[PDB]
Amino acid sequence: HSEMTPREIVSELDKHIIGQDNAKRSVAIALRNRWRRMQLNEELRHEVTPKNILMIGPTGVGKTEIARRLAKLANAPFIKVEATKFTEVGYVGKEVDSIIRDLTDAAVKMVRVQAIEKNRYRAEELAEERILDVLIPPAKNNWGQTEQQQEPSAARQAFRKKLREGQLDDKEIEKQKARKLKIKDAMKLLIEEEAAKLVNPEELKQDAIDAVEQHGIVFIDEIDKICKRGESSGPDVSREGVQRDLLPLVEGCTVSTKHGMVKTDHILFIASGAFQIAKPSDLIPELQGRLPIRVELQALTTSDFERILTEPNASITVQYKALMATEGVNIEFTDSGIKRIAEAAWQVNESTENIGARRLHTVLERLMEEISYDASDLSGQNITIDADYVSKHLDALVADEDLSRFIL
Amino acid sequence: HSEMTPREIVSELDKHIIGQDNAKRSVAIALRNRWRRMQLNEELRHEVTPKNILMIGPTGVGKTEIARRLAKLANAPFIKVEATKFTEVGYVGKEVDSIIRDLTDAAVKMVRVQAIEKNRYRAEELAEERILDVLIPPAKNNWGQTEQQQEPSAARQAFRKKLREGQLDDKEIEKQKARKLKIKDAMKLLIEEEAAKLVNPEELKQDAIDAVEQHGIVFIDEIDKICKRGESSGPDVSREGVQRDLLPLVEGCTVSTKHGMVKTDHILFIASGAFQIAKPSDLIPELQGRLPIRVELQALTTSDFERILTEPNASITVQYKALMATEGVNIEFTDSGIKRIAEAAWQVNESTENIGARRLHTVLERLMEEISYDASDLSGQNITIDADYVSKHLDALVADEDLSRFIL
Amino acid sequence: HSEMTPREIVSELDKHIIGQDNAKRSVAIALRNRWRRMQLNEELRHEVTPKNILMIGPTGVGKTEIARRLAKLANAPFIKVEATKFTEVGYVGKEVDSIIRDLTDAAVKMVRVQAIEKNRYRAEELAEERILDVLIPPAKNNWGQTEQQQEPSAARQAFRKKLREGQLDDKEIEKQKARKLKIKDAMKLLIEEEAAKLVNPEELKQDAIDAVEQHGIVFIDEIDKICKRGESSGPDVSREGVQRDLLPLVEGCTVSTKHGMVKTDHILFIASGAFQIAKPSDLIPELQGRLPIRVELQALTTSDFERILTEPNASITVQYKALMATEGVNIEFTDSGIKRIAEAAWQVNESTENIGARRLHTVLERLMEEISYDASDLSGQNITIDADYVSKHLDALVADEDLSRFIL
Amino acid sequence: HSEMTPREIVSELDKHIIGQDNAKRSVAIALRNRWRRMQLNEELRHEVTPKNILMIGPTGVGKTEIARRLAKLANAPFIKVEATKFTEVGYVGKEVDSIIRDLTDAAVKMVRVQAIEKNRYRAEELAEERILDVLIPPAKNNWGQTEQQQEPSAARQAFRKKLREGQLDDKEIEKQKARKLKIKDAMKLLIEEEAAKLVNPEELKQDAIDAVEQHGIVFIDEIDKICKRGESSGPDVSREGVQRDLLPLVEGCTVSTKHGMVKTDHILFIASGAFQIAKPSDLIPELQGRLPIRVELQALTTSDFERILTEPNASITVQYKALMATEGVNIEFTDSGIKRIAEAAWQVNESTENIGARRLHTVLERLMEEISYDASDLSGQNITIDADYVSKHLDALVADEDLSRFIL
Ligand SMILES: Nc1ncnc2c1ncn2[C@@H]1O[C@H](COP(=O)(O)OP(=O)(O)O)[C@@H](O)[C@H]1O
Ligand SMILES: Nc1ncnc2c1ncn2[C@@H]1O[C@H](COP(=O)(O)OP(=O)(O)O)[C@@H](O)[C@H]1O
Ligand SMILES: Nc1ncnc2c1ncn2[C@@H]1O[C@H](COP(=O)(O)OP(=O)(O)O)[C@@H](O)[C@H]1O
Ligand SMILES: Nc1ncnc2c1ncn2[C@@H]1O[C@H](COP(=O)(O)OP(=O)(O)O)[C@@H](O)[C@H]1O
Repeated sequence: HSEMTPREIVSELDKHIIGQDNAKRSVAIALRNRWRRMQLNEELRHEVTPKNILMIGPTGVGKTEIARRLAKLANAPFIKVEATKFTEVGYVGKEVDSIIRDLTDAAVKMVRVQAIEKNRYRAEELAEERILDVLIPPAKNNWGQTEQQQEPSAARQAFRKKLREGQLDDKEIEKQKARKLKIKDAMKLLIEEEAAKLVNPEELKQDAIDAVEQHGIVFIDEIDKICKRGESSGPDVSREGVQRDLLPLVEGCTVSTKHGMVKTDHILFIASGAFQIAKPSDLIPELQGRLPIRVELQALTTSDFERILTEPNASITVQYKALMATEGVNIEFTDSGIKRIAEAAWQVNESTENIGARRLHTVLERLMEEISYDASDLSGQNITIDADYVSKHLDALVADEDLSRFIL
Repeated sequence: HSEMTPREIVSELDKHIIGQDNAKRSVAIALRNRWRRMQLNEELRHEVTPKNILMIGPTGVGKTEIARRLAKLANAPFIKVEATKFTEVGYVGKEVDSIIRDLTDAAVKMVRVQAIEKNRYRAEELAEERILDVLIPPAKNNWGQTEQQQEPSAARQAFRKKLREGQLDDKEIEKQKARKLKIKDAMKLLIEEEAAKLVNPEELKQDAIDAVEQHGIVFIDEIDKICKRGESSGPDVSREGVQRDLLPLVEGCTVSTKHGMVKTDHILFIASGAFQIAKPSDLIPELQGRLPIRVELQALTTSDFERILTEPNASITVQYKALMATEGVNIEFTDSGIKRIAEAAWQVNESTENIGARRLHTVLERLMEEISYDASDLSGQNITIDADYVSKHLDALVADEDLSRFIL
Repeated sequence: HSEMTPREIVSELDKHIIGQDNAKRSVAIALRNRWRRMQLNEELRHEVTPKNILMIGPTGVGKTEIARRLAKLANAPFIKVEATKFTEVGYVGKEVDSIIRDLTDAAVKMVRVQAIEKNRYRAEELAEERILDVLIPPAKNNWGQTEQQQEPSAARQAFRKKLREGQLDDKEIEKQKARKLKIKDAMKLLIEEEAAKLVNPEELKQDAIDAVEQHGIVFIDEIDKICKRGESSGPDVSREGVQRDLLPLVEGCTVSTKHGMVKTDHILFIASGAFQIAKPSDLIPELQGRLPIRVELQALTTSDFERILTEPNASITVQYKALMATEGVNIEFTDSGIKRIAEAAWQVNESTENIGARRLHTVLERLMEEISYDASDLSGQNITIDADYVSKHLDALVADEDLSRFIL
Repeated sequence: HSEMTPREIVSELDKHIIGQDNAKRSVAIALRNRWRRMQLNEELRHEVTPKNILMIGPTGVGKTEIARRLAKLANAPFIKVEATKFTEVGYVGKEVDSIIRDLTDAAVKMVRVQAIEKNRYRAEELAEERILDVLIPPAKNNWGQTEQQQEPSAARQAFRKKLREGQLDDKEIEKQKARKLKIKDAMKLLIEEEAAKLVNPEELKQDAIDAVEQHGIVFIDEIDKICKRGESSGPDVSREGVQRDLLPLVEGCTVSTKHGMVKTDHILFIASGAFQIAKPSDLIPELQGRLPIRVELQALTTSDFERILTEPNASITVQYKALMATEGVNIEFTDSGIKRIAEAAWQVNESTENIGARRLHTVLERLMEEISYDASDLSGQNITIDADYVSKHLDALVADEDLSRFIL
């Protein structure tokens, strides 16, 4: 669908993810190819399959984010499954077909929500006619003048303009209704009925299928945790089993959904792994063939952290300012206050367990717990978060390691 | 169905698979036999059963491809199951019947889509009459001169000629419809509207059964993974269990599908293995019997790699050219460039893990990563991928083994 | 149902199975008894139960064949279950009731198919009247003369005789139809409608029950693999469990089928075993009581092989000739060519793993792979398969043992 | 239900079981108590519960037979479950509730078949009037002399007398029917047609519940196999688990059947064991309590064997005679022949494994194998099975032990 050049995609991604340009390019080329395919002929459209990608990189450095934003960019159905979820199917577990079912169910909860959008205007623009037709019961046989109807568009208008706020005035209208419920309510009930009658139920569910088959995006997390390891053998078979199980989905097959028969031949797969224990070459051969694209994502630096704190759109820092404004408080971070927040996050990560960027959210939240509570009682003020404030609210905690494993 | 001779079958198969002539003939004898059977009497038709085949060879050399093109060439329902998918059902898992079920759900998701092809002219011919009737509401009871309702085909033929792209003119027509609408919709609402009339149920779903029973092709990958190996015993009975479970399917039985009652007695089975650990004679007696045909496939050579790169119809190289064309970019591969692409693929396979022709897809794909991204900013150019280009892009990757286990 | 003397049964069996006369007599007496019972009085009909048989013999020597032919002789529902299938039910597995369910489902796919037989004549003899009544629309009020109707049996006949081949002529007829579909098609659609309206749906499914309860034949393969062994203990319980589980089915009980409540009191059971590890006396006592008949089947000799190759009806040799004729090739086996084919089969069996008669199919197929392919391009010829041809196509393979474990 | 005294019950039971008088009385006291209860007041009817019995004895001596004839003699629903059938549900398997379900599905497959007996005269009396009405279409509104529609019973009584075998005369009658047909069908189509009218649902299915609740008899074989043995502990809790699971059933509870809601509080339970390993006191306390009656059965003696051979009603010997008669063959057993048949049966049991009276069925059956096959070619003869015959046929088999473990 999208007509964005790979370069235009990366640009749009740059709005939510810092660095990891290579991984961006990789994900952009994949999208661009879905367009490139439709430009081909009958034959070549069956042959060319998705160029599935395998992202290799440490925890919390942007792999899922790149995927989510990529799908959210192409308004595509997106599902994220943790590969290891199926390790236990050997004894009893979710079937691997479920991935495509759940892909569909959210691809439905999606096409259905984005239906309430177009049917939220005309859904209540023809919903007024209802309430109005009982405030100015139309003439006995309107007079075809295409303007003789828009006549009250005098009397009529008056009720429309007075129905722009001052309503709540009890009435009665019409399985239609025929009841005598408030206008604030008639209006409400109406939102539904008129909206629904405007929604083609069959093409609705048939469209979710169209989505999954055409723009589906499955992100298999930690696929490296289902590769063979020199620790034992019993598990390896099941681990490997999950690979064989996943095989048809990425090779091309048909799964049964309670909304219809979906084909996976064109879903795009983004596999993810840390690959510290196993190596991509440890995936079964059939799978390595289906993951032609390989890209590494680098670990984040403190400079990366600083930027992630303020640069993205709706970055967590911006979000805080937004939320505090709701309370009437003007929050402001100084360059050093931010340099220092990032600094703390890197410290707990090096000091304890490295959880990537995720660490900024916990540090940031611990730092604002004070303001967050007081906010309301602090309305109309200009609170500034600088190096001092930061250092005064994190240092002690950050320095105390055992406490860090609990509180940050 | 097809009246093709084996020789013509192999020929047709040569358009997609390089080498593996013996497997080609094996699989071709199989198809021609289905024909040979229908040319027989009552008794002999029950007696004669498919000559199931056992393909023996290393990964990615054309086993599945051969079987997939065979299926495609006989418009036959095809399913590919991984044998170990059931080694776990001793603890829970998919029952082997699922195979015939899926081969049915896809033997349906097939007859259905191929009913949209046959009925794609009905809604845009003897059904586009919907808009034209609300455009020029036919005479009060047409007269009748077998050219009288073709007379207009002046006033009429004008609305049809003008209906070659000019729409978005809202009208209305007719649970038929009635509802007022446009044409980018009254027309499309008609696309499906008039179509579900010709396609019925007890024939569409009745025929799927007919297909599976008569032309079904099951490909059982890794059959060798469920033979007995001399390392333990507990897992062996599980393995042999899958063999016993599969027994009813290839010996002749009845399975229950939510579309009817399928009879497997004439499904063609192509089993597949590598047989490095086990040997076909490790299969249970009853299975070896039902697997009369044995054929080996050779490993691929660098020459086969060169040939696979360009000879097949819609070869990866050809597809690539096509895709870049979408960007207004003329890509070109010189004989030496291809010679080196194959060379690299062979190197990595020999130095790391051998994954057959699969390796070509990842090598080729990495080689092009750059052009694929810049394609949009190169429109109107003639990029040549020669030996130089190939070397500058793949040398360093292939040279570094650990790197290859990740990036190639 | 059948009125054949035990001796007449064995005779009819002799048409498909070589030797194993004792096992024949055993299976014949069992059938004959079902008749003998119905000749008894009210009381004695409940008392006399089936005389279940336990066939003891090496692999592939005719045990299943005798059973299949016995059932196919009495047009009885026949099911073959592998006893070990239920060993895993301990952890999760097919219930043993399934045996009687599946018995029923195929006893249905049976009574339903044999319904299309009687309703294939009158199904299309009253289906013509349909197509004809629109080619010679009957008089306005036919004139009751029982011959005044068979009048056109002038005009009328002409269309009938011209409807013996030259049809395909578009028409229209009548949820009836009322559509305007081709006669080649009207005719087709008609085959269904008229046929169906001719089938009593209730007595249909109620008859399958009647079949299973009255002529059911369950062949439990490898029951010896669920007897106790001096290898362990844990399994023995489950192994033995399967015996307790099977117990009610052969002792007399009621199972629930999705087509109705079926009673097993009169199904005939034929258990099968090799009994190399266990002995029949190792079955639990309750079971040994229900298997009053014991018969051994001898291993096959080369003389047995030679005869099995040409003597049965629709023997594999005959089948080949049949299939090759389809191609216009006259195939002929000389007495020595056959003596030699059998000789090879015995050799691979002694040399490698002995799979009984099954070995003839693989040898025979390997031997004809050449002709089978060329057939078409060999039309109109008289190909003879003698000792030379045979020896030239098998010797090398047979002599190479390791190759035999793969290719033969 | 039955008003039989214990003494009369035992008497009636003596017609099928040799010896085991104590078990007879135990089981007889049980039946008479059900009667005794209904002769009581409100309170005492809830309080008084079945006196469940625990039968103790070696295989095949009459435990089940006794319990089966008891059930049969009180036209009571009967089910026989093998206790270990649930020792595996700790990993999966049938829940103990299935017992009451099955005892219901058979308490149905019983009331249904016994509704075809009561209604087998209705379709061939007040329903055979269907054919006679199309034979002599009754007067335009019968007059009315309570002998006027009996007047014909001349023209009428002629069609009824002639309808004593003379049919195949096609007519038609009346979703009633209408469709033209024959009589080997209009008549039979009437058999069921008029019958489903008298039998209703909410009484037939309502009564099954009534039966089970009031007269249900559960026979739990091998109860001793789920007691605690001193070899391990893991399997013991599983065993004791089945005991706890069975507890609700014999203590009083409600189970859910797809036919209604069954109450077990008055189901009679007959548990069964051998008790060589465990002793009844190994059963859990709550179960011993609910198993108030304890009775032992003795092992059978050669004399019991002779007696079992001929005394019971429809004894195997009698059945045999009957079956051979079907062939026009008069079979005869002399006192010494029988003495030797029993002797042989005892020998094998003593020399190999003891399987009680069961052994008689297999010995007797082998002894007759020859006559059974040649029966048809011996019509009109008097074959005597004397001591000589017996010896010539069984001596060699019994003498060879290994042979007996297979053939006897
Ligand atoms: N490169 C990045 N740019 C912006 N935010 C990032 C980046 N890396 C991680 N994050 C933040 O950290 C969280 C970590 O999850 P995610 O980004 O999915 O990566 P991973 O899949 O490797 O754990 C995300 O919610 C995201 O907001
Ligand atoms: N002989 C061949 N000719 C053409 N393509 C081949 C050949 N062998 C392998 N391939 C390519 O490699 C992939 C490997 O899969 P496949 O051919 O099914 O073999 P395998 O069943 O051994 O995995 C396929 O996508 C196919 O396009
Ligand atoms: N005695 C025989 N006569 C004819 N064909 C036989 C005989 N024994 C085996 N066969 C052939 O070999 C195959 C072996 O299977 P089967 O006959 O079921 O015996 P088993 O159950 O012992 O394996 C059958 O399909 C049959 O065609
Ligand atoms: N005392 C007996 N009287 C008559 N028949 C008996 C007797 N004991 C055993 N049998 C026969 O042997 C078989 C053994 O089963 P059963 O009598 O139920 O005992 P068990 O419950 O110990 O197995 C039955 O078919 C029955 O006909």
